[PDB]
Amino acid sequence: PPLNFSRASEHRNEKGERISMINPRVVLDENGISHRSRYFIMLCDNETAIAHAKKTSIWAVKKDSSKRISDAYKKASVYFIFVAQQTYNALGYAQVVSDLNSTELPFWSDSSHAGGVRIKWIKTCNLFSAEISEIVSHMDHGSEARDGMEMMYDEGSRLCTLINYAIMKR
Repeated sequence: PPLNFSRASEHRNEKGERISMINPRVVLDENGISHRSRYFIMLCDNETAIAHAKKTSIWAVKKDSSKRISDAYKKASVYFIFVAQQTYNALGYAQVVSDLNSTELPFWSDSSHAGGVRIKWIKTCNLFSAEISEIVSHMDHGSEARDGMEMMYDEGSRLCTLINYAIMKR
């Protein structure tokens, strides 16, 4: 059954703090973000990039989102969720396990990237899920996700769950 995101900001605890629709024990800020686990989308339009990232566990972070990702990495556990740009196929998800390093940039990066990070793959795949595609398509206030943007806690948690389920559905 798909997760319904309607009325998300009305999920509140006794103190008036926003809480997750998936696990009410998780307290969120008014952007729907958790202080403890944070999620960013990577929209991949380059088959070479994802192939090398799945081989070497190195990713290139874009300049337009590097500052927010680096700040989050110092304060929280940070996860990247990888989605193919042209199909919204899920490609996997990983935890970021090093901060941005301009000297670790992979060969497939370009001048739009600020530095490379090491990641630890949790799941890898290449599968289409309708609900995944819907979450990505509405991630930016009903318009499509921007590459590198931070998503809400419930979007990140649900996407990981959907990837796990899609992999077992094989």
